[PDB]
Amino acid sequence: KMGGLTSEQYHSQVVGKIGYIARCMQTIDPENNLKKIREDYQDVLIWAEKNYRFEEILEASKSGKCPNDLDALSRRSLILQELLRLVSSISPFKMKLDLIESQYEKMKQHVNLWKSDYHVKLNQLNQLTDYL
Amino acid sequence: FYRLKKIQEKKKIIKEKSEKDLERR
Amino acid sequence: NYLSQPRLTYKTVSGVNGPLVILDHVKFPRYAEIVHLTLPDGTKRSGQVLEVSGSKAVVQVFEGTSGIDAKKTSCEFTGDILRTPVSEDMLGRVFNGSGKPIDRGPVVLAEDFLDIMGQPINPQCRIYPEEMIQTGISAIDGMNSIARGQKIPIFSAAGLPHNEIAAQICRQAGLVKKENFAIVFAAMGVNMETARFFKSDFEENGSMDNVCLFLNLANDPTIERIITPRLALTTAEFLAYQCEKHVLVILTDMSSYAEALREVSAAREEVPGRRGFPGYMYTDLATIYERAGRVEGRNGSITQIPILTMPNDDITHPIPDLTGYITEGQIYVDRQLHNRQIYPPINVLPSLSRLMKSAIGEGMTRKDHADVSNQLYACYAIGKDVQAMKAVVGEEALTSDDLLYLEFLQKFEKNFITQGPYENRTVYETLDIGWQLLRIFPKEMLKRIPQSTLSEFYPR
Amino acid sequence: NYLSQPRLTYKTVSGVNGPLVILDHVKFPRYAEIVHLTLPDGTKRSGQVLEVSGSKAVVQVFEGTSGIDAKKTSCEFTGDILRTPVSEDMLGRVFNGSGKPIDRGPVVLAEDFLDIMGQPINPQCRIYPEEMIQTGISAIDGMNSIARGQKIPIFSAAGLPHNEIAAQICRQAGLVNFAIVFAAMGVNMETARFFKSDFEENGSMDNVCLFLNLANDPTIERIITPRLALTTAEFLAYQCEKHVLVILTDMSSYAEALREVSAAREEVPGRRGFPGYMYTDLATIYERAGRVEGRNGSITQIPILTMPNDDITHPIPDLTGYITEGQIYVDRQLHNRQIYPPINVLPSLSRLMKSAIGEGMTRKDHADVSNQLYACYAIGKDVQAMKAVVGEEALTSDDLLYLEFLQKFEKNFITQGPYENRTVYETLDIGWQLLRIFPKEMLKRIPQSTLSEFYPR
Amino acid sequence: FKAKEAAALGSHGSCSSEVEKETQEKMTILQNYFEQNRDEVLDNLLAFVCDIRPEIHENYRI
Amino acid sequence: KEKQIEQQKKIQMSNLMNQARLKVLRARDDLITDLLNEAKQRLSKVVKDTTRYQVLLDGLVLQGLYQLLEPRMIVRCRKQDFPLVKAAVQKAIPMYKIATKKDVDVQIDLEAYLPEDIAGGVEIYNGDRKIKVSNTLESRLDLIAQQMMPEVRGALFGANANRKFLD
Amino acid sequence: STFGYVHGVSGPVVTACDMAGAAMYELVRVGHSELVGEIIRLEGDMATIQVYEETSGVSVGDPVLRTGKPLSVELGPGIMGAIFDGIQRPLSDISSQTQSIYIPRGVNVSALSRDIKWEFIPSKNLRVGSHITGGDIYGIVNENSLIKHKIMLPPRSRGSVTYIAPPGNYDASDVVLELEFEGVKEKLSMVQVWPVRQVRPVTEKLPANHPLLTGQRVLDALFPCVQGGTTAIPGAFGCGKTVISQSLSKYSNSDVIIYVGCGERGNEMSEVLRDFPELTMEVDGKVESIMKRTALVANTSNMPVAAREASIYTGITLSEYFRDMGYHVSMMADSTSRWAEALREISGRLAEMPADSGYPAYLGARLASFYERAGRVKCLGNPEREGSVSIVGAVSPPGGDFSDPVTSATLGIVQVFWGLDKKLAQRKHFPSVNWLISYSKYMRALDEYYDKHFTEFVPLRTKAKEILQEEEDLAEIVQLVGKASLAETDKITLEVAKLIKDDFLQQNGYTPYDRFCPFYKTVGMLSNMISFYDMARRAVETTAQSDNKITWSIIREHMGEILYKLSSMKFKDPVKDGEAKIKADYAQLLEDMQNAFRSL
Ligand SMILES: Nc1ncnc2c1ncn2[C@@H]1O[C@H](COP(=O)(O)OP(=O)(O)O)[C@@H](O)[C@H]1O
Ligand SMILES: [Mg+2]
Repeated sequence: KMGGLTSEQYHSQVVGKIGYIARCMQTIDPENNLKKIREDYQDVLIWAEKNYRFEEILEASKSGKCPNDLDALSRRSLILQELLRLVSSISPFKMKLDLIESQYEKMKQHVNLWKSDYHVKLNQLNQLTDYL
Repeated sequence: FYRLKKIQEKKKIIKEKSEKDLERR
Repeated sequence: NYLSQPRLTYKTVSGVNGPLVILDHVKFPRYAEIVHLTLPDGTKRSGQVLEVSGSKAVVQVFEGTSGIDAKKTSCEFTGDILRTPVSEDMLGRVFNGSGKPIDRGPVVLAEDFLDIMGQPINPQCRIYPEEMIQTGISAIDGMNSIARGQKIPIFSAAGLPHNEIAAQICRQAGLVKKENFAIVFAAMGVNMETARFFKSDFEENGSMDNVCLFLNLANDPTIERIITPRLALTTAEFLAYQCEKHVLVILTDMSSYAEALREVSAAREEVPGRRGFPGYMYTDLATIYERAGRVEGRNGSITQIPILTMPNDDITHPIPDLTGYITEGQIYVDRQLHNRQIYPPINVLPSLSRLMKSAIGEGMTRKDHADVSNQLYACYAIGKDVQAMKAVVGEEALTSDDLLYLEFLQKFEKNFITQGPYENRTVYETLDIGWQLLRIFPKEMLKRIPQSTLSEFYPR
Repeated sequence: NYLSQPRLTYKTVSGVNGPLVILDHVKFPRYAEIVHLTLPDGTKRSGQVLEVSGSKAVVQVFEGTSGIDAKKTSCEFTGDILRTPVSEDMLGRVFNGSGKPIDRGPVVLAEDFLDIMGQPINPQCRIYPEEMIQTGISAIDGMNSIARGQKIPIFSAAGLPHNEIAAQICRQAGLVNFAIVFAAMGVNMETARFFKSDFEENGSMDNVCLFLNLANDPTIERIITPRLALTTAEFLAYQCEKHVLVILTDMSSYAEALREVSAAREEVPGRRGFPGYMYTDLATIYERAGRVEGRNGSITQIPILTMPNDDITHPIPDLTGYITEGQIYVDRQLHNRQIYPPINVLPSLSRLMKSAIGEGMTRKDHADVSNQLYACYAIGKDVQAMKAVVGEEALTSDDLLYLEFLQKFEKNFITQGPYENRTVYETLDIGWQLLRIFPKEMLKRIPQSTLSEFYPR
Repeated sequence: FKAKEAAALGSHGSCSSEVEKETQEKMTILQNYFEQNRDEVLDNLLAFVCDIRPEIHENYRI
Repeated sequence: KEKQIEQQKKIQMSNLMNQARLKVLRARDDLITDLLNEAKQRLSKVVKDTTRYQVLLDGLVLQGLYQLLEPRMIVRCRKQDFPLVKAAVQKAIPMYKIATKKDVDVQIDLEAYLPEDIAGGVEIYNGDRKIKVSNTLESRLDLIAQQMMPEVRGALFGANANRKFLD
Repeated sequence: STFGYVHGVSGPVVTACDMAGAAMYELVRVGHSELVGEIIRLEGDMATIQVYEETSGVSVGDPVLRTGKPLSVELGPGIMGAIFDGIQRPLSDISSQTQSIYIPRGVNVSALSRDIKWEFIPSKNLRVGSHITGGDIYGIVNENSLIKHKIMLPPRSRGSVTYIAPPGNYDASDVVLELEFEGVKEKLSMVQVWPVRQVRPVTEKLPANHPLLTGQRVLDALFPCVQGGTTAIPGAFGCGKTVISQSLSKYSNSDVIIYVGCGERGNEMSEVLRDFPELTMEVDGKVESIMKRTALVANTSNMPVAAREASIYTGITLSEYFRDMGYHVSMMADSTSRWAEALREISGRLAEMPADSGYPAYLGARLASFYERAGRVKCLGNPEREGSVSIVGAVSPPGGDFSDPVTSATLGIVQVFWGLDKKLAQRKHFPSVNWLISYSKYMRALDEYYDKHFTEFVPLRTKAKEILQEEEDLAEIVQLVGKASLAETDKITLEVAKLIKDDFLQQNGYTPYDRFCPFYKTVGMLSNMISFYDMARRAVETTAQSDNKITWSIIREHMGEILYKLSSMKFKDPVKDGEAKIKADYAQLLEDMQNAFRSL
């Protein structure tokens, strides 16, 4: 038992978050413009982008070579998701890179981002956008 | 009373199995 | 001195029934031996031999019997009884009811292997406990005072705050001052909210490096509860009697332990005791509760605080009834006080400590402690007898003396028993709050107190 | 297709014990099969296979095991479960509790043979019951209103006038005809004569079917008697599209016969020694009622209970109240006072009343009147209990209003007499004549719109 | 408020470095004592593994 | 508000020290795992020294037979080792008859073999295969090593200074 | 072997032989009609089987088809708006195929229809070579206008995507994903399958912080529940256990409702199927029927007794599957006593040794592990969502006695207890909740919610519990002594407790103004009743020392219109009247009573 999970489930969910963080990073910034964020995520973005296989990053997770704390990966993963929601909610318009890095840093410093009024304001934009 | 019966039955079954084993021996 | 001989593996399962697997063709079967079962999908389970007869052996399976089959499931007999690994490195770790890690740490690298049943300590080699623990709670430290090495359970019921009482004792307990505890904590059948509450409080108190947790939750298998208290107490005996620590042991529902014993005894078709429980349940609970105290020439101790939930609030039920015949008193938590929002809801009348008589008094605490304790108890008993009369006859029938007892009873519940979850009263604060309530009466009514104690302490 | 292979007959009886006979060397035994026994004196009996294992079959004999032996007793196995012959020619007939005629008529020609157990109706195919039956009795129609397709038993006790209530309902019931299926378990000859007389006297007997088991008839017939009746009701309602009213007399005798059978099998006891499965058994009787989608018939059930020592918490009324859509409660204290019908509203219920009443159903006030009569009767009963401690001199003027309402309600609303037949509208206007005893500000269940329209009259 | 939050974060960030330094000291001490003793331990393990000595169960009767 | 800063600080300090204990505990476990990997490698050299491997395999066969005690037994081996186990069985049978005072039939399984990945040793089965005894070198190494754990702790990392009594 | 044979039959229990390889809790099919049952004991080559269909007419030597699988549920689009039996057969498709009013024994119909086409949209960012793990949402189905049905990777499935279906219309049998892990391919459709006796995994379980709103004034004010909570409703017959369960199912803040009716009436499942399609919630200024968010599991009191257990596990497995989409689900169990009663018959026919009242010794562990499946969670898989299941279980203690083994085990587990009273039900006092015995453990978790949204409320809740507890202490004296000795503050306390008991704690669920009570109406009503109490108590307590002084009888004669207005607050209708109109009226009552006390 690791967390609430079997060890096989736990290490499979670690491979899943390393994969999902890569898909988020590629869709917030298709161009490598976002240098400070790509440095803060470098530990997980080293395993993606390179040619690799699910069973190899699973062995690296079991061996402790990649990041393998699901609590740290959940926190890291949510900050890109809540950034990507802002960037995707604001569809035709675009934010300045200085403002994007400011929103990221203001999110990263938050105690529990899921409770934030940032999360609520994005729920309200998605509620308006989903209707339209 | 219901729990003290059923013990009597399970004991009777054990005796009958033991008697059948003594008929096998 | 090792078992260097190969393990026999059998595919000779002959029946599966409730928690039990039955094997035949077993070679010289051993009572209480451990068995490892491998199911056809490659899952592994563990179990213990409950009965042997010729080539036949009966195994209880700790993780249950679902998916077991009589043809492909195989059992490896380990040649030995259940010995747990032990070490001092077990402090600051979290384990399940089988003693397997759940903190994402490694398995225990043993300092020794100990039989989970322990070894009988000679009655000649025990030391009588007399060091008072100040728990910080006035209803305990004043009137049900606890000696280091005692066993004293919390008797409670469904919906009552017994977990808050136990956690407050873990925060506040220490010796009386005119050393600190290692904590071993066993959960049998608790909900996730209870497991989170205790674990979070040890993290927030900052003391999580001096506690060992064994957790079996209400979704974990019932048959692990048979061994969970025994893993906790085998860990406490290593820490106390080899590493010379002072250990406080918490066993958080002995009612769920007793229910798991009834599952196995019913499945074995044994002659029932009262309420369907095993006829050997006194002897079984005694092998858990008597694993406490102090020993000659070793500077360590084990104190036990079991916790019970009484079904239908009934103290005459087998679980609390047998427990009172083994433990040195009880602390009773009352729905009547809880419905009035008194906290702690401790009812001092059915509560007892059997070791306080020698842990209190001059040089131990203070010379008045026994006299205040007796007089407060007597007044509260008389106050309940007055209150039960008044509820029929109405207040106009009462004497001035009856109104003194009725005032004392209200003041005693508001000031002495009510306390709050982080307030830490000393014995001396507790005893002086006691005198401020005994001040409700003239000296002629304080008949349990000798005239020297009245003369010295009443006029202050 | 037919069972066209022969029937096997066995002299292989291997044990006899209580109501049970055990046979061995039986060829492929069938669970719940029917067996015919011929005794050494040539008497015929029938039983049902209650357990099978290998070549052994355990059969329970409906008429009992006295005079059966191992050597000479001969058992014929039918190849099938218990099925009853059914036709509309069963209306205007009398049968005993095993379905055999007792009217000097012939045996039934079957339009079909039906399994006595029936089959559970799919909850998606059920139609919710909503058409109010007017019984003509104010305590039922105004405060426990009955919908066509309901289960609503009479909870009574020994010596109370519950047969007279059931006969008055059979006589007076209509909507705001019924075919009647009547079952008796363990009744005396006076009770059998009363119902038969009442049906013949009201000229109604061409539309009635009677299954009778008396206090001197076999006790295991009682467990098939109500299942023969309900199988007949299902043909009439769901194949011939009739509206059927089903009366089951002493479910207390059924439940005691069930306890007698289950005790003889050494099965798990529930409360007061009743079978551990009695709820599930009674549910197979009471759930055989209601309406279905696309068919124009219905079954309404009115079972009758005797509560032992008048105790509603006894297992029989207790497990019945968990299954049925309410109850009508007959009270010894009203009967001792010579009120009739002795119906006490407070322990009584109708679960289907809530949506069988109101605008276009009955009258718009009906729910508000009913709930305010419940509130005033309950407070009047609490004043009557209080006045026994403190005496009349301690009562306030408000207490004397509830105590006047209590006395007028039992004389005017509840008391009625055995052939008086009131409309719902008469019942509701008697209701308002009693509610106006109070100022409108005391009528706190009723909204101002209902008060302002109906109270000034 | 903000000064107390910054003081908590500065204290925490300081303690995290010392906790890692002490961890690296402890892990170094384990790696030293392991490599100093590995050979003597393996030479005992294989001396147990390779020395079989067959036996019948003592409850066996001819 | 203010107490949440104290709670966050306390919890974070508790989490830091917990994670630091788990690092040093995993460090021991990984070093112990490396030693057991080296023991498996060291045993593979004893297997390739076929003069010693016969002396081991003579013992591995006879020790399996003395655990089973059946009238008829089936021996399963790694395919490379067949001539060595056939010699071992031929030595085992007369020792078995002398020690047990009862007859035996022993057959090497020619139809199925232990995998070529196995370091060495045998398995022995009852004549219906519903009982077996496993006597591979990985089975011995594990069975021995787990019982040695208090002694490999004491040798690799030293005795606990706090443990005043062993009884 | 693939078949055993029936060796013997006794009620719902069958023994079979030639079953030697069969595992504990496999499904089997028994007889020539192929009745479903589950293996419950093993001995030699024999198996004992618990059958989920009636065994009447089954013969010795009949076949017993051995299936390599436990009891499981099909999970996918087509669950919302459906009704199923306890083993997940769809009762509307059974009606459509048979053209008859009955369920045939041994009937098979696929649980989710394979003929219906569903609009599937793949999740944009997934491409060939994407790494994916169990619980990952890979597309969405537009199941209806109220529920979007997320399609997600099965737990215990993982790999690299080799195919992903384009936007389109698909059958439940069409492959929508392919992936590989060990170099072996897996192919997936919109339907997965899960064992009902196994808990569906989660990333983490969370503390429950947000209320579950019932629309009752009692319950929502006095005895709260939470999203992720556990509740029991014990009572005698006819107390309201069904009406509370249906009202909470109609009007609450949950996203999805699962309703299980095991061992209860067929007319009540018919009632929900009549009532819920006609009843609408409002979304984007548009109405939607509450049946679009609802699923029913039926096994009525005359259906097979062993299928009551199947209903319970089916219902919570359907509930966990929607929790895993990031929904808040409520599961109703319309009586847990009926499942305990099924455990007892099977235990009796297996000839086991009983615990209390004949129930099996494992009963408490069955209940405790069922209620542990509730909670608030972080889901598995990577869109980083949260969801919950709340469980509300009715209990039917025989004779109304709460010392019942099922009630007594249940109250050892659940965090909320709504104890119903037959003496309230006989007065037509509904909901019949006994406010002296009932409790909630969640009242501290909800502190931060009320301290943000309803900052006046916790003081009013506290005063109301004290007035009701003071009246209970007075009433025992009043019954023996005859009321005349009371102080004027005690006569006030009795009258205001009577006002609360009659006009706050009481609702008719079958009338338009009290069908549902909003929390603004609830806090507003309690505020005015507690305000009148504090003013009446102040007027008496201030003047009682003077030669001329106020009494409750003076207040009654001076304020009969305000007392009548206070009793009439309940009649205001939350959809005929506005929120603004109701709050303005309750503010006007406060001015009217303040002007009356100024006149004293
Ligand atoms: N809140 C309510 N409002 C109005 N009537 C109610 C209410 N609760 C219960 N009832 C009435 O009481 C009957 C019994 O309720 P029900 O839920 O079926 O009882 P239970 O399940 O406890 O046996 C209902 O059919 C209805 O007539
Ligand atoms: Mg109900």
